[PDB]
Amino acid sequence: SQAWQPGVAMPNLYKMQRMLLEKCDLQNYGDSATLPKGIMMNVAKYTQLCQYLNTLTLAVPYNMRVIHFGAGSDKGVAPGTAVLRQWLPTGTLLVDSDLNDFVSDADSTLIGDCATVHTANKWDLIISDMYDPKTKNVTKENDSKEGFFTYICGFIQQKLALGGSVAIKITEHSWNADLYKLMGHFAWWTAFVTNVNASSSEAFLIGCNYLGKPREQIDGYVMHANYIFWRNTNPIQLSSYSLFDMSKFPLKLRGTAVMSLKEGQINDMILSLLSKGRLIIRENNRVVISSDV
Amino acid sequence: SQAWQPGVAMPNLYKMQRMLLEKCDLQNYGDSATLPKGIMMNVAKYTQLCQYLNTLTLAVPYNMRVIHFGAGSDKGVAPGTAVLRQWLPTGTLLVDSDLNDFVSDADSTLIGDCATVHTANKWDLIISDMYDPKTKNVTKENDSKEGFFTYICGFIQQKLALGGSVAIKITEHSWNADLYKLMGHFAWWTAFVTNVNASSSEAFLIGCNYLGKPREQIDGYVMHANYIFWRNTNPIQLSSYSLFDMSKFPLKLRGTAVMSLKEGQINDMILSLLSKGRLIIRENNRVVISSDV
Amino acid sequence: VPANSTVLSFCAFAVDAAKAYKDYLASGGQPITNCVKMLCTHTGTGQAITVTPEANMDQESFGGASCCLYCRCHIDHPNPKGFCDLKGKYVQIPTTCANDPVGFTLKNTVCTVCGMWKGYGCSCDQ
Amino acid sequence: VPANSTVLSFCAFAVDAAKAYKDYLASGGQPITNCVKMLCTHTGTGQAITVTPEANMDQESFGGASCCLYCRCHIDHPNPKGFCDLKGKYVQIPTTCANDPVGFTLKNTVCTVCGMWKGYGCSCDQ
RNA sequence: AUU
RNA sequence: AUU
Ligand SMILES: *OP(=O)(O)OP(=O)(O)OC[C@H]1O[C@@H](n2c[n+](C)c3c(=O)[nH]c(N)nc32)[C@H](O)[C@@H]1O
Ligand SMILES: *OP(=O)(O)OP(=O)(O)OC[C@H]1O[C@@H](n2c[n+](C)c3c(=O)[nH]c(N)nc32)[C@H](O)[C@@H]1O
Ligand SMILES: Nc1ncnc2c1ncn2[C@@H]1O[C@H](CSCC[C@H](N)C(=O)O)[C@@H](O)[C@H]1O
Ligand SMILES: Nc1ncnc2c1ncn2[C@@H]1O[C@H](CSCC[C@H](N)C(=O)O)[C@@H](O)[C@H]1O
Ligand SMILES: [Mg+2]
Ligand SMILES: [Mg+2]
Ligand SMILES: [Zn+2]
Ligand SMILES: [Zn+2]
Ligand SMILES: [Zn+2]
Ligand SMILES: [Zn+2]
Repeated sequence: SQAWQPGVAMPNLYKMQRMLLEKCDLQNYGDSATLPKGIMMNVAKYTQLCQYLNTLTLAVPYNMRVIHFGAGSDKGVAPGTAVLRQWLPTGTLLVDSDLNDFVSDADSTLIGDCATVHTANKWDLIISDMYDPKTKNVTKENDSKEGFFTYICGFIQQKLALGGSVAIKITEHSWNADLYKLMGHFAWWTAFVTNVNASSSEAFLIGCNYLGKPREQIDGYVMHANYIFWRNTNPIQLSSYSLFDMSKFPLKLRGTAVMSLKEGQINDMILSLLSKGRLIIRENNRVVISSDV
Repeated sequence: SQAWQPGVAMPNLYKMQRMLLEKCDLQNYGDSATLPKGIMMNVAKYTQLCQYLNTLTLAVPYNMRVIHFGAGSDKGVAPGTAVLRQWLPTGTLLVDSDLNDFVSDADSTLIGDCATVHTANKWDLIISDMYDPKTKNVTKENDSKEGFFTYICGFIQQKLALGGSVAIKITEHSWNADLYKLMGHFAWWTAFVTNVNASSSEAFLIGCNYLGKPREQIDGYVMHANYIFWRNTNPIQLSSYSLFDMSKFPLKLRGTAVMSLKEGQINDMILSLLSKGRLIIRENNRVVISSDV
Repeated sequence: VPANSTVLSFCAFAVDAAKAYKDYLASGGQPITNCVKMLCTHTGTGQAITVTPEANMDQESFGGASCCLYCRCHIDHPNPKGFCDLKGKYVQIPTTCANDPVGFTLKNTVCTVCGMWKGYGCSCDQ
Repeated sequence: VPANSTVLSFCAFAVDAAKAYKDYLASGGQPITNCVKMLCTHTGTGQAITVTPEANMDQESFGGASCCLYCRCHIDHPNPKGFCDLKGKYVQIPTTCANDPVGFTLKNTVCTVCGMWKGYGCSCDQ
């Protein structure tokens, strides 16, 4: 049955370990999957990611705000953005961004280093597929990476609405301890591996329903070691079965309530609604975002 | 692309070996595949078998004659016969048979031991899924089996039209040396493993375009040893991808010519036409077949 | 006991097997299982009983014989025409009713004009 | 050189990029690649340009921006409305023409009444 | 990581 | 072998 899911989530048993960081040794490493004819790798990958997000309690307000970093590619197009625009409810504001120029179906496309992206607005969903190419260079030790991760950790803490969610791509060597720790500031979190790229150490750290405060204490270094151990001991076969039925793919628009934050008004009813995908807390004016340097 | 094919055929490299018979030790032995919701194992298996037959040079005459042994099942229905009826051209005579009573979509259903089946007519396609349950009983050595195989070897030699084809199911322990030897009396032959049951030693010995004389000399014992060696050294992953597109499933009715046999009329042009699925040699009157004992 | 043995025996024993099965269902009996569902494109005409699978996106195609109560009970058919409409063909069952194809073919009727299930595809009246 | 760089540069350099691409094609050039095909059910309305994938069984759905010559060349659009009809939407391309979606959107026109590709689904005249 |  |  596992081959028919969009992917595999890190079991809680493995989150609760205290492993030492090991080198990642996947049994099927580098293997390529055969996809439906003419489908790009990222169309399949993003479709499976969205299929998995469909099973979580994502808040889906009217006039949703979704931002997608790392949306460019060496092909000059943005397959991930096309999948996101297919998935999100009509009228959702979709903004994407990348270091290099590209063509996109998003409402606004921001070119430049993600650190040049400025906005006063808070967001409901943050998707990041960013990856530093120099990560491929051989290094002495697999240490926590800064760069865009730094920016991302700031964004989540400053520009993510309470109740919002994130999916941030990491790999064996492209990871950040503070991002893992921030995962404990959500109502729920996991590391999700799509079945079409199960031969890679790539995963998406998914935080569901942001709470703005530490609900769970997480040591990022230990948690990345736990992720690597889980990947090493639990091989996953490449699979694209979930791509054959798209009838239930669109994100169900639930009209999640949106309200503005007040001074110390987060009572336990508010935490309940936030943790169940029933409330987004942020202002709701027109969005103004730019990467002008 | 192997996972997207209906199955895997025994490479010619392995047919030409001279191995001794060993125990079959499949790495994934017994593993179950997840099929499309509500689809029976035999619907999937027969569909893949027919998908593979679609790639061969089967003669498809008007008023085709197909007979299917072992069409019953412990469920009292005949999924394989339903797949064959879907696959074969409309108007094709489909007769099936089994030891035990069952309900079928065939034109005639013959109940009883296959040795009780009598007919003067020759057939264009012989499908056999027969398997003796006592084959499961532990035995000292894996010897060539008689029983229905004996009957089958007679049928192919007496009641199969020139140009006709067969697909006979065998396993590690359910096999017959003379059947392998008869495989050399066809224009082409192979042992085909469906992807949905690749965790089993089951295969279909497929003979394509019967010539009535030995074109290739085959030692049945050695060839079954070769098959087991191939299965042992080339593991196959369970796969049902080919089941997701049925748009080109029906057998293409090409109206293969049918003519009656005469005394010593097999010139090399006739062999040419027979080996390409362009000619069936048999009479073409009304079929009368029975298992009345 | 083998699957369906009880209900198939009980229905074959009655003089009116259709009534016996409908009463069995109305008392909460589990529907007859192992009707043979086919793989198809689901881009067919949607007609009720056809020579090949003709399911549309709202139907499933089954082997006709496996969905016939009289075929499954090994009893004689009461069809006035003297033969079975299902054996040797393919029956399209609405997906919502695919849990009981034998019951569906028992309880429903085919429009002799358009070939659709009346109440499940036939729009001749409206 | 990266894929499509030559043809996209050549078209972006010309004053009439559509004519430049059509001439490139008429001389045997390889069509623009990496138009983003989406996964879909192929049970959609079949209309030409839609907010979600609407391919029918005879079409393929692509991300609109990746099938626009002007989007892909990073040049200004000559559309009289002042904006692009494709960017942010999904374009349905007949499967026989899916080898060159950019060429197809350049060479064809959408019926403003029914929304189908003129000559590939529009039956308003007949 | 952009199979 | 009738997962
Ligand atoms: O995309 P990746 O899965 O390669 O992760 P990465 O880019 O962070 O890793 C960089 C380099 O590590 C080496 N290597 C990584 N992994 C995960 C494996 C593996 O599983 N098996 C082997 N034999 N080598 C691996 C790669 O050189 C990779 O470029
Ligand atoms: O359907 P099968 O694949 O089991 O073939 P079979 O019925 O002819 O074999 C009968 C018995 O052999 C034993 N056994 C067979 N095979 C192929 C394997 C195998 O691959 N791995 C193991 N560990 N045992 C096998 C079975 O007892 C089987 O019933
Ligand atoms: N600091 C940074 N700021 C912005 N983009 C960055 C970045 N570091 C890496 N990236 C971008 O991360 C991207 C990874 S490739 C991502 C592929 C894309 N998701 C798709 O849909 O195909 C590259 O395009 C790279 O330019
Ligand atoms: N000597 C013999 N004569 C006739 N049938 C035989 C036989 N030996 C075994 N069989 C039959 O071989 C069958 C194997 S089960 C086959 C399943 C069937 N193909 C399906 O579509 O489900 C059993 O039903 C058994 O009764
Ligand atoms: Mg990969
Ligand atoms: Mg099996
Ligand atoms: Zn009947
Ligand atoms: Zn009608
Ligand atoms: Zn454009
Ligand atoms: Zn029109």
